[PDB]
Amino acid sequence: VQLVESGGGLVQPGGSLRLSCAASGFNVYSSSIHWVRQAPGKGLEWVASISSYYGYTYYADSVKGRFTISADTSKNTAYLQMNSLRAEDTAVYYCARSRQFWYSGLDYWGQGTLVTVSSASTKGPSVFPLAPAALGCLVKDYFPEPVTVSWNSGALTSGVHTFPAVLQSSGLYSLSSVVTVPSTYICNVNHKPSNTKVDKKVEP
Amino acid sequence: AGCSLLMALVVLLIVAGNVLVIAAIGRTQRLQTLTNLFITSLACADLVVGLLVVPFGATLVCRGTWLWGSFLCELWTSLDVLCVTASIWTLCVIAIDRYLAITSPFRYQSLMTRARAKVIICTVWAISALVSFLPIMMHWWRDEDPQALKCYQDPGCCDFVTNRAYAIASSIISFYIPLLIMIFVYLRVYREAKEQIRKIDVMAMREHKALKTLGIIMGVFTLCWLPFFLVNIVNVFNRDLVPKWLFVAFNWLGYANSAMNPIIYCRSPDFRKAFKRLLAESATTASSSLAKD
Amino acid sequence: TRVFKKASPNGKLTVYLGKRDFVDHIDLVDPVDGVVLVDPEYLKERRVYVTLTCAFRYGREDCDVLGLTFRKDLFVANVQSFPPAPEDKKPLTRLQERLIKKLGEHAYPFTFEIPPNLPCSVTLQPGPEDTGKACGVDYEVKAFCAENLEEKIHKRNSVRLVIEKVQYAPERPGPQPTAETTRQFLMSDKPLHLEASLDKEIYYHGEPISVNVHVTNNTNKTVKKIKISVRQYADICLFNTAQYKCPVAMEEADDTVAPSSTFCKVYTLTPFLANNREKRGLALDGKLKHEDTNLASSTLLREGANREILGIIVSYKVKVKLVVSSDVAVELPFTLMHPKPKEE
Amino acid sequence: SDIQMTQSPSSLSASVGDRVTITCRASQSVSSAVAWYQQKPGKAPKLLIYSASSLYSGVPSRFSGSRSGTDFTLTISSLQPEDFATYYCQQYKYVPVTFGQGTKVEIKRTVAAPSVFIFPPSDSQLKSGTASVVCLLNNFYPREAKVQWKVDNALQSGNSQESVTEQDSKDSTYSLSSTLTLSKADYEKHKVYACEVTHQSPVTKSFNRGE
Ligand SMILES: COc1ccc(C[C@@H](C)NC[C@H](O)c2ccc(O)c(NC=O)c2)cc1
Repeated sequence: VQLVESGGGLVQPGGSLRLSCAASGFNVYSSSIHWVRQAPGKGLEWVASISSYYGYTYYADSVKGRFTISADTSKNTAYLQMNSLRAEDTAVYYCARSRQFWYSGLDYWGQGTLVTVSSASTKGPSVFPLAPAALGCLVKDYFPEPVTVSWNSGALTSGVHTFPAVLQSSGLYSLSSVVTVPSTYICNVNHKPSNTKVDKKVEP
Repeated sequence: AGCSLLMALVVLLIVAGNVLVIAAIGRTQRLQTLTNLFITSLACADLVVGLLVVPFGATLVCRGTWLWGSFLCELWTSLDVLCVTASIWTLCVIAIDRYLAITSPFRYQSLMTRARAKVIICTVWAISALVSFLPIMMHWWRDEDPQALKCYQDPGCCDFVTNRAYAIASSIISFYIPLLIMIFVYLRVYREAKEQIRKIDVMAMREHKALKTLGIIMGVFTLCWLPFFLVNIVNVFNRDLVPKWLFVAFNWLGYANSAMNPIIYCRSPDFRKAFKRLLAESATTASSSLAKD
Repeated sequence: TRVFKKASPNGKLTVYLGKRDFVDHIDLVDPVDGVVLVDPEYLKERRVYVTLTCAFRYGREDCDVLGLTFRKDLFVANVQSFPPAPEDKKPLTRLQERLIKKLGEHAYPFTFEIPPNLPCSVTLQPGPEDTGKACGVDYEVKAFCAENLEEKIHKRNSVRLVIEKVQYAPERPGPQPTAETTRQFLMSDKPLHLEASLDKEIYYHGEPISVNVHVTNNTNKTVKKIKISVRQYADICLFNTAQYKCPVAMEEADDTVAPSSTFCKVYTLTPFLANNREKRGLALDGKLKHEDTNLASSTLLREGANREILGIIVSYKVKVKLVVSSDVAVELPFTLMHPKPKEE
Repeated sequence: SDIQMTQSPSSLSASVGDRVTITCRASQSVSSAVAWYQQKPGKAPKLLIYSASSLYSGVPSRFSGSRSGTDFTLTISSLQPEDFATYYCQQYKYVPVTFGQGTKVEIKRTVAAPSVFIFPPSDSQLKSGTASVVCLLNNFYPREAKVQWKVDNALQSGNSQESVTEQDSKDSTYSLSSTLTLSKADYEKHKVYACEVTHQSPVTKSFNRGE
């Protein structure tokens, strides 16, 4: 009744990873465990499935070979060993279940585990003010992209529009946080991976 | 008189039938069944006969002496007993398979495996070699009779002479024991087949065809091989009493079984279609939309 | 809704069967209702004949060296599809009536009533090296064209749309399986109680089975291992009643019970096919070639009826046996099948 | 081969208490085995309908599935504020199962003029060596708003990143940011940078490098 996945972290191209998925309320034999990845700003893409009742390991045409799906019956856990990683595999992998008797969609879905795949290493959130009836703060050259921009330590929450991180050709994320005001506007950028808190004052 | 044409006829028959059966079982994946591999060893055993045994045998008969080679005489003889013993045991094995299938079909599925059947024919070839090759290597089959010793000493002479002990041992282990197993297995199959037909009872025609099929495959085997081993039993007791020309005539009648086995044991429609092809459907289940109520 | 319409090789006959799987209620089996769309101009002399034959294939060969057919029709019914016969007229169901409306007068309906106490769609698992049609009971509505029934059924005009008579689990739960076997050794002269039991009798395919093995060994002898085997018994009564056993799940725990001591362990097992595919002769559920075949569903036989029934009748029983320095054994039966799909 | 599922519309606009319809056509003659899922931003997908005609237990009854051969359809009689999410269609009949492209559903409101703005690179960006100009489109609907760059009154079609913000629940309006990154040398070559917005006549705002 509950699927929890883990093991998704930053990995460089050509590395190795082991994504685990623990089940609770249903066994792995009565229901096949499926893995579906959804890239940021893209639709779902089936990765691979495991049918313990039949021992069938299905993989996608483009994903076959590099991926290896398995399932531990004693621990009712599923494993998706990943090798020869590529930049295209950057997506929010989801671990769902399918009724073995018989296949009826994917009833339960996991919360998801963001597994980013890029050669760029960790970097700091380089902030740059933006002023001319509105001000903004542009964060650039940072990976991954959990950045959270707050105006005046979250005091100015009106008119704020935090845009989503966009992947650049170099592999580093960037996003802009803009607030609207006709007419002293601190901008706090917090990056957890690098443990940095850049504070800048945006002015003309 | 000429022996080339009379011998060539049977030679072309065996080689042609066996090559056709082997090609049909190999090229066609549908024919590569479990019961077919048993006939593949029979056809393989019958092919070696028409290729090495029949040609050398025909020459020795009409020429009057064996001039191919001294050691080749024993080698050809040992290979002859090997193929015959293998062919007889193969006919008995497939008969047991049909019995295990007709009587206990559900047990036959798990008992008779493709890998197991391969081991069965391997053991058949093993026991046949132990009865044919092993005595030849040790010359246990060579008789101590004066005429027998003279023939063995003479490289040209290659007549098949065996002692009472080996002659009986070979006759009981090669033909009679499989014969008793074959006739008994087929009798039980015929009885069980009638019971199945009675329980089920186009229906009577197929039953008569199956009953007739069983009879022809058993009569051809008996009429061909029984005379050879029948006169051999008397030859063992009295070698000089029995004639040599008759022993050869009955031996050729036994080879006729291996010659007719390809066309007699592959009369099924699956094999006939493959033969016609060498000598030359199910529509997928779709679906339609029904107007909702 | 949708209707499965398999056509003949020539294409003249197309049988519109609303469903390829028919629920099997032991009280009243559902009817195999459909309509056959044929061209009135074609086969002006012949008559379209449909037959629902429950062919039990005991051999994996359509024909052999002897020529004997290795398939027995346990239940064969022949109804005249076209021209409609007054005696064979049946009340058209909602499915048949809708199909005739869409197809038109060219289509003629046909209905069947599978008698109860018959074998379900079960297929004997053919080994990986096996080559041929899978054995077991299989239902098929062969729609052919012939002036009479005894005439040779040409495959070009036949329509072999194989179906499956599946039996799901009952709405009411069964009684808690309980069985106790006490063995008294001559030398020991003391009882050895084995009060193993199951949590429930109806288990869904792939669902784990919890066997509460409660051993009370008072004899001087001690048990070396505890072996729980989910033995599948196929009661095949085609020609001679025979119970073929096949272990689908074995658990050999190295649990020792000292003398004059009690034991209690809930062993969790799961009958699955991934490991049993190597097993030869195993009875699997009868499904289509496209659909995956799972373990054969337990056939719910009619209470107070004939014990012997032609075809495959699979029955699952966990054999909790304890090996001693002879061995004790007790069989706890349970029904393994899928539940009735909820519809709304 | 792979049976790609073409789902439409790519972006459907609707209002609360309205009827919507999402179509999904299969490349091949897929059977009724076509599920429909609901994917909310951030949260995990949710199986709305299974078998294309049977609603999953625990989902609202407003959802409905109807098959018309190969063009499967998911219809919502009255969509609530919670029903504003992406929809996907997968064909679990043949493996490998292929999901849909997605159909983002957002709140429909009256068309409003876009608030276009331009912000050049601060002195810090110029010193870093990688300067970048940005154009902001605030309070505009629908999201289909095209932006064109003009470094020297010439259309640019390279090294430009576009970011769209999720429809805010306050005003149900979208926000767009187009960032053009250039080198310190090429940046000085161009004098006036302008952003042309085309969204429901086009407006062009320019700002010279030297103030
Ligand atoms: C006297 O003139 C001759 C000369 C040669 C032969 C051929 C013989 C080798 N074929 C033997 C046959 O191939 C065979 C088959 C199976 C057997 O067990 C035995 N052995 C009999 O003791 C023999 C026959 C008669």
